[PDB]
Amino acid sequence: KAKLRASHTWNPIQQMSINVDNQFNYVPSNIGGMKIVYEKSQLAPRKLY
Amino acid sequence: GVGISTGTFNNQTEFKFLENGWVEITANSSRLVHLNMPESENYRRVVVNNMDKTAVNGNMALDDIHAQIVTPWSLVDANAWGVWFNPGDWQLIVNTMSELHLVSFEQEIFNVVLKTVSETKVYNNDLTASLMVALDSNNTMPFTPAAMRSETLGFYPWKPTIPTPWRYYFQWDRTLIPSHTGTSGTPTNIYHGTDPDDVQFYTIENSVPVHLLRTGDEFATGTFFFDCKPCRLTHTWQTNRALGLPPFLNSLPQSEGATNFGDIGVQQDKRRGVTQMGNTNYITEATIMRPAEVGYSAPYYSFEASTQGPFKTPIAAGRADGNPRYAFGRQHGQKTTTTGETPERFTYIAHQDTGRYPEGDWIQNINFNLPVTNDNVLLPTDPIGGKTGINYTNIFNTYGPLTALNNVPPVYPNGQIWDKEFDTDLKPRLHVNAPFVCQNNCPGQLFVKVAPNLTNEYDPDASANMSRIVTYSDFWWKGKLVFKAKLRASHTWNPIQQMSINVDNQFNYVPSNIGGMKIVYEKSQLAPRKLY
Amino acid sequence: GVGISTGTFNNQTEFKFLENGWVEITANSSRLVHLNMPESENYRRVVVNNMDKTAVNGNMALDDIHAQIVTPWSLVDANAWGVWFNPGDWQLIVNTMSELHLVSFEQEIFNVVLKTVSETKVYNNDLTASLMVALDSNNTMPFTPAAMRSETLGFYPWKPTIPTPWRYYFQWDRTLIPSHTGTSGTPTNIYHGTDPDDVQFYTIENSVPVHLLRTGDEFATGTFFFDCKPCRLTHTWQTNRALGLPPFLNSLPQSEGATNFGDIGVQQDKRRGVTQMGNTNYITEATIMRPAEVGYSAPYYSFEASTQGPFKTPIAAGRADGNPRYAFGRQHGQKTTTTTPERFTYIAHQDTGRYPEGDWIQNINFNLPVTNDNVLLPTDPIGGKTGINYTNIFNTYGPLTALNNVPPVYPNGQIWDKEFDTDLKPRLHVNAPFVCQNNCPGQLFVKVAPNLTNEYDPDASANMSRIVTYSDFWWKGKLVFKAKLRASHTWNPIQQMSINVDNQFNYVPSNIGGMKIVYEKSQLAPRKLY
Amino acid sequence: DPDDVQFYTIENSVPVHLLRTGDEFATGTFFFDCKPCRLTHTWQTNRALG
Amino acid sequence: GVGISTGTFNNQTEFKFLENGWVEITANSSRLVHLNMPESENYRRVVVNN
Repeated sequence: KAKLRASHTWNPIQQMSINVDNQFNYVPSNIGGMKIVYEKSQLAPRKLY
Repeated sequence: GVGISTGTFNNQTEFKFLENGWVEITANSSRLVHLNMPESENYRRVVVNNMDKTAVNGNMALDDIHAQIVTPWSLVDANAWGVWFNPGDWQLIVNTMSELHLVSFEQEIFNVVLKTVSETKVYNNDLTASLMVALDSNNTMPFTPAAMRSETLGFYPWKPTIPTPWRYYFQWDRTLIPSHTGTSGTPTNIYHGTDPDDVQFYTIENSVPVHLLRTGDEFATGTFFFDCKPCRLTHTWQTNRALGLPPFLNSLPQSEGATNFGDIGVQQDKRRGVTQMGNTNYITEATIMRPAEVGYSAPYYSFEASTQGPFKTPIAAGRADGNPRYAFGRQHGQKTTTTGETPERFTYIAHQDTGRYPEGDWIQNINFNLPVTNDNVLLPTDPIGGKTGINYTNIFNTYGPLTALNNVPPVYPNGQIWDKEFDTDLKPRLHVNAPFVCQNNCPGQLFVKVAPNLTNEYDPDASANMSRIVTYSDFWWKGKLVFKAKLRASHTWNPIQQMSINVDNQFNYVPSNIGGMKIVYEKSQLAPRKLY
Repeated sequence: GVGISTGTFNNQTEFKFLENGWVEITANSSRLVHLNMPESENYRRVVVNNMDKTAVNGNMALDDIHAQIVTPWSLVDANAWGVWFNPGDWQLIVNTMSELHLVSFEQEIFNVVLKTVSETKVYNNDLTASLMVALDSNNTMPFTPAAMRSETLGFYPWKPTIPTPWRYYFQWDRTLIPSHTGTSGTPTNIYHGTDPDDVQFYTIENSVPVHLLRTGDEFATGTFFFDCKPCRLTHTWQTNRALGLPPFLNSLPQSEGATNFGDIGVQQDKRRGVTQMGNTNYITEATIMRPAEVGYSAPYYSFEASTQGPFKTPIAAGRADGNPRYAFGRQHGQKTTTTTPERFTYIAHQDTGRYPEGDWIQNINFNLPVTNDNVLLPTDPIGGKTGINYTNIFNTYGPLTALNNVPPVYPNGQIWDKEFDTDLKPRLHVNAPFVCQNNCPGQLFVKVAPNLTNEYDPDASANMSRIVTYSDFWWKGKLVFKAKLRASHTWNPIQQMSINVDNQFNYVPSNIGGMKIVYEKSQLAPRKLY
Repeated sequence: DPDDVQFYTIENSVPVHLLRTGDEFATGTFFFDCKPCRLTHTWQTNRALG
Repeated sequence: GVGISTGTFNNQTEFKFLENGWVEITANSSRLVHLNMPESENYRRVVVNN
């Protein structure tokens, strides 16, 4: 059970995204080679005080 | 009462969630609008003619001939994405939604301050004169979206704004024969005035009931509920080559790496399939039958002439032709502390991936002898009409019944939201300049003017312009634009492209040390969609 | 009473006002119809082949080669504007109405009388033989509108009329390779024949029930009910240049005068706006983005060939090409007391046209004072032929095109037309303002029955011996329209149609009783596109 | 290009039934809404109209 | 179970005639489908380049 976020601030926040570097980590090779690479979990900033 | 306030400032973009994955996005917005009195109180027909620039041969595209009624009314136009959503809100919208309906739109004006100036300068509040406001609910006046000229309300809530002074096109007739530099004689370049069958001269005064607001009263625009179709925040990557079942690869690779390609194991002329080519045995990925045509070629940089002068043909989707280019000022994205009259510009290179690459076309004979000879193929390098630059793709149209197209994407912050459907008996299928096309009616324009503060001496008999006490207005506008939006789902193993802050774009989204700010353009259709 | 009328003659136009500015217009119309008996009683498969005129090199466009089934029947076709309105009511309609709906329609036949000739010529009545009447209610028969040939019923209420001898096309196959004057030899120009899969021979007797009317009875139609979309009696003037917000001027004119033009203050590369040109910084009225395209270029005077020979490509709009030209006779508006057709070309106010001599395409690089090699003008020979420029082969129809339905043409214009029974249907028909959504009213077919002699036998190869016979009958129809009254949104007046000093003598008859109906514009008032 | 990558897998996208020798799988009745396909052809070129 | 059949082969075409000149064509079809195991159990990404 999870809550959805809200855009509290003017600026955008960091988000996970496929780009030209990590593209082939998420699709199989030409002889069936797959892999799973680590993803960060706590991207968005939060106000502590 | 003068001393009692009449509203509340609001810019909160509320996100109210619903069952079945729908979200009611509620973009409140409000601005301070500064209005001076008109330069002249009279409607004035004006004709522009840059004959000096246009008469030079080869400068045909610089034709700026037009006739217009310069009007003593200012337009308050909130039809632009930057007026409503901030960069964080647009990040949330593009990354998490999938579709985006237009639901409702209303406005109001409150806290009207009216001021007069006397000579050093001394400012005094005027508690007697009033602001004139008019709402064209029936859309009797000509429709004039300010987004195309970059004169909507400013995007920063914390900076005052100004409304654009309204004007609209008269009729005119003009012909301009085209000519290249070094032609043998001056081409026909003349203005024929205006024909009497097409004359129209509208006025705010006789078209719309005008409301008068002193410093102590409000005006509220009622809710207008749209009928618009869903705008889609996902893009299609499939051209014609990637529709249907791929060919079966008999011999797959046996070692890793890019250099180890698979191979189809069957000779070209002994393959099995359907080809729409009735005199050849070759089944190839180019020749194989597909359901229909994704995208279409069009004559790029083609100008056609009509009664009112020459204009460019619009292309629905581009690859550079077709890709729109937006030029705009400090209110609408450029850095507020930059010095100079040069607008900042970008070209919106869309992800929609439907357009054509015109350097890769060719046409060849019906006989289809395979290693084609020079006489039997027309390449994009061959002249047309002896012109080495203008090859055949500049003339070539392939719009047909089998064409499929996507609507134009949103362009944040300068793009349009809604645009009125034409009055023709036959509609255009899409509009190149807005994602939504309001069909039956489309929200009423709000025109504003400072009422004439006449001097103690006045005579209608005089030929000179009426003398008025110098006067300007500051009024607070508020509007609320409601959207319904569907949240996306993860249909694939891989993650999708998502907007993110990074080290490169980090300083566009926070203010500079001297308080400057900018709003950098922003891709809308990020996630891929399955066309088939 | 046999000698007393079975119905009442009527031509009076009835206007009735409904709520909210709606109005109902009942165009009552009645005509006397004269009908001679058929030249032959049999259907004939006639083939036309003007090889003599076509065979000369360069007369490709003069191909009349076709086949048709010449029937013993005749058609009563009231599908034209002049049949239902006189100049006064059309003037009032086009000056006071903004929209026009086609609502309902009915016919009847009354006061039928049948006569025969004896031999000087002595004319006799025959109350025993019958007129043959049939209405194709189910639209089984081919739809053959007579307005295209100008063979509808006469527009004058008081003169007699005659119905068109009815015929329909029969499938043929033909090739005509084009040639120019000076081609090296005779081109291929032959008539193949007809194909077995496409043969279609209809007959009135087998398809529709035929009523055998005699004097003292009538045929009347149940009123047909249209559902067509409204035609609009107001033209739109705005091309793409006059769409959207104009630019603001930093220098308004300081004094009145024709030569005192206003001026934009900003340099063309330094302006603000949106242009659909990724690699060009100049913002101009030609280059600025517009919501869509108004009108479209199409290849003009282009002829395309299929199985049944070459034909001209129709164009939905025009600026001399594109605009329709009519050629009509005495029954349909020619000056009656004159002894060639009379002609006009409808230069309508609809606009949405193109001016081919002003178009050009230039290279994508857009070196702005464009050199010769980087622009293709309408002066350049395509294919080496100096008369054919690029606009002859140029099509700009696309997803962004917006067009207006064709004007009505008074008095010779057709009112309605039959929607094609293809799967994908055209957006408009270029020969009628209304298109029947599912069915049009049935075609009314008439014929005088065989008045045989005592000498008739079937085995004789000669045509059957028939007594000389004709018939005279009165046709009536009632067409109901519905329309919206216009409103004066605009300050200045509109171009209303009115009698002036030049055109005054066209409305009144001559001293010898002649008359004419001149052509009248339809979409007079202007209208917003936006 | 990374913005167009789409890797679909049958395991992650649909429920998968296991059938041993002795059981069935019955897809429910799917109902169409397609337009009528016509088993007749139109000979009339432009020249044959009117 | 193992030895109890779970369906009936059928390839009849049944023409049921309704009123007002309509015919409901019930096209049945049945095939014995042979299936080998996959060549390799991994999803593969293969480029053809001639």
